Amino acid sequence: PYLGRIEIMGASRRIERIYFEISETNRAQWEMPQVKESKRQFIFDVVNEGGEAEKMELFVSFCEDTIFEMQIAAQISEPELEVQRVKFLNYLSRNFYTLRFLALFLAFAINFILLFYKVSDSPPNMVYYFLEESTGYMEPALWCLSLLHTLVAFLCIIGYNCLKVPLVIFKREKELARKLEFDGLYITEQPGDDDVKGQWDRLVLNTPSFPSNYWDKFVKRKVLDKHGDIFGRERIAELLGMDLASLEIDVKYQIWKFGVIFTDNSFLYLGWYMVMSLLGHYNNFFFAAHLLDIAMGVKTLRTILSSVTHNGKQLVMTVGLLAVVVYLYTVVAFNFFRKFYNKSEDEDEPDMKCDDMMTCYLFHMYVGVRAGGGIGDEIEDPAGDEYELYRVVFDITFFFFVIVILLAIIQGLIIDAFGELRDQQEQVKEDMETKCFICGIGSDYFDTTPHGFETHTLEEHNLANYMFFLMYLINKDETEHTGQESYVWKMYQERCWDFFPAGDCFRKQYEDQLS
Amino acid sequence: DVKYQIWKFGVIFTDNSFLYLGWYMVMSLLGHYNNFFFAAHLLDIAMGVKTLRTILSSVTHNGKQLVMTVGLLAVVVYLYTVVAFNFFRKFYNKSEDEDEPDMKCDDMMTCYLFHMYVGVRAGGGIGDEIEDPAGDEYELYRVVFDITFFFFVIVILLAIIQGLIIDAFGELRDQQEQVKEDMETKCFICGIGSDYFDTTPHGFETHTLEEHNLANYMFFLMYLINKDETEHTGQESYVWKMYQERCWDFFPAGDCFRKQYEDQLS
Ligand SMILES: Nc1ncnc2c1ncn2[C@@H]1O[C@H](CO)[C@@H](O)[C@H]1O
Ligand SMILES: Nc1ncnc2c1ncn2[C@@H]1O[C@H](CO)[C@@H](O)[C@H]1O
Ligand SMILES: [Zn+2]
Ligand SMILES: [Zn+2]
Repeated sequence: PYLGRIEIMGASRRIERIYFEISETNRAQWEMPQVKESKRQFIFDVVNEGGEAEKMELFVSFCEDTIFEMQIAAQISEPELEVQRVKFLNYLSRNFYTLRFLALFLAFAINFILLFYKVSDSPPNMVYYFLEESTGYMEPALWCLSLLHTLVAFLCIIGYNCLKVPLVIFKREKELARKLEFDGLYITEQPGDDDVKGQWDRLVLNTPSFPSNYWDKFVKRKVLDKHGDIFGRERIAELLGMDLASLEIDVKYQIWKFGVIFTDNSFLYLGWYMVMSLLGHYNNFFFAAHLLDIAMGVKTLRTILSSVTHNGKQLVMTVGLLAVVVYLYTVVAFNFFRKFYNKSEDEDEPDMKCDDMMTCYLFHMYVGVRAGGGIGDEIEDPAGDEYELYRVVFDITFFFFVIVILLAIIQGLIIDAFGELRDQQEQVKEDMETKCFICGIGSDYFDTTPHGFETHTLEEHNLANYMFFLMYLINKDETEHTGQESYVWKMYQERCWDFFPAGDCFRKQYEDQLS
Repeated sequence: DVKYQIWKFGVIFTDNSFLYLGWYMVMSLLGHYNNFFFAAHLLDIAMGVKTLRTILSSVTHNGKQLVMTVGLLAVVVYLYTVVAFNFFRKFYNKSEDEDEPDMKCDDMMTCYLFHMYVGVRAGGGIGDEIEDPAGDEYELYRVVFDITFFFFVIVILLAIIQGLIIDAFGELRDQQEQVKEDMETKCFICGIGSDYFDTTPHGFETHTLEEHNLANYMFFLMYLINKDETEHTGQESYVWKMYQERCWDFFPAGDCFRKQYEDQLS
């Protein structure tokens, strides 16, 4: 329950089993459903597209992100005016997803009332919009619901800022520190105005409080020691905003943080939500744009629309192909069959739909695509005409290429997206259940012993146990570290992932003595 | 035992098949009141014919996604209704009589019902059913409205349903083939693959029919249940005990008689 267990490739060039103590709070925060969902998403992504060379780097990054998430959750967990502010922000953070679902319900309730609007020239000749319902309570209900929806949108923004922004800032700072130390981006290379992220990150380097969310507070000293001899100690000190003379015994940071926040896509979406809610008080019918939130709210809707978005580039490109083909048909029509495009019953006033090239193209794109049999359903009958056979071929080819083939292509793209997503899911699951995540040894070897693979994955090579050991190392003092702990802590500090057992394990090393 | 009878009857009335048969009888009784109530017994073909049950399994495999995308269609049509009721109300006059106009979008709920009714069922969308926008100030806006309605609702939102049905067909086929492949490539009891047993000709067939037959295991289980505990022999009493404490460690897993005595047998 609390006894941890991992295996590492120790300094003795042999697999060594390490025992550590896990805490109940960390176990609960790891068993939390949101952390479980994040774990599932990470596993799916890495198994699907993450390569084997960078797999464990991605795993360690995910472990660090999870550790920071559980730290934030522990901070916000609830056991003068500053106490009120801290308590209120913690309440919004713990109930952020409840408020987001609450806002969705208020969007449906408002839009249901909006179905009772009526328009009339006379007041209840600029027209008048009013609610037509006999009960007499739905207008005050709509007013109260609109005010409540705006309030809930504001609370959702505040809760997001309190809850999810710290993780984004932490990830940005971690990536920047890694680039400074192990890459020398600004020290040696520097971006070329193509990396707007790097250009914006230039600001925070000189700030005294560059590492705030990231744990490593010694990053500036480490990069200074690593790059001083090569790039000038004085130059490095100037770039990093620190003075050497102080060691003989933040508006800029706020600007950079707010730039990252306003670049964040989820924050931009919530800001758009709030803006549209505010426009709702100007025109209640602007609350209909909050029904689009169902796609981002419902996981079922998100998965269903993933079929459309999987091949969206091909869908728009084949729409362009359809436009080109219809333009070619328009060229042929405007050059040869102009007489058949008279859409006027009145004989005195003809309405020629193909006497202008753009008019004919618009007519085609409008009616021919939406017609069941093509443009021949909408244009004049060619019976008993000189160009009867040519026009028949024209209509038949239009129907076959545009109505049949060019829409079967779209439907097949959607169906292929469905099938490909299903196959990706099944492939990820099969690989996960047939091969060990850490060492990569197949279940065939471990299955010689009954329940051998299950025991090995739950106990010997548990990725949860590896994350727990990582955070145990991070929490524990460097001086208090024991031998193996300091060894693996060092290889974590230089980002060397050779301590993870790959291709072998305790059983594969000591099978002769164990059995 | 009145309490036992009450509990038994509660379980019976909770049983789904018993509830279905009770509904069948109730509708048959209502048939004598109105013979046309006997039409509800034609729905029994789905539960009777295995072919029909398998065919309707394609619809029911993704039924949650089908109803959820129907709700998505409703939301999208509601958005189109909002846009129509706000901007293109003049095009929704469905009256040939000039003296009496029949405005289908002068009321919001009427316009939504009109959309849900005719626009979805129309071949080209709502533009097939509403007034022609030629020679109008909002001609291009209304053309974009109709084209987007046709593409999103008629094309994409029905291709989604058809693709869901087809994917259900394919997934059921793949599940069947996967189950069959696993069953014929691995032993049910011990889990050892057929590659080991196939060294001997017909080795896997002999092993599955004779050594590790699940039918034989069931027969032994019922033989133990029938036989007296006193009459049980040594191994029989041993396995009977581990059955009594629900311990399934007596089933051979990962090894068998051949894997144990291959050196002496061959
Ligand atoms: N190294 C691993 N650690 C944890 N689970 C693993 C590992 N390798 C495979 N799995 C699979 O992941 C699931 C539990 O996380 C199980 O299906 C298990 O077989
Ligand atoms: N342990 C088993 N007992 C019976 N049939 C098995 C077993 N393992 C696999 N099978 C397969 O089941 C079918 C017969 O029940 C055959 O295809 C056979 O190969
Ligand atoms: Zn392993
Ligand atoms: Zn067997």
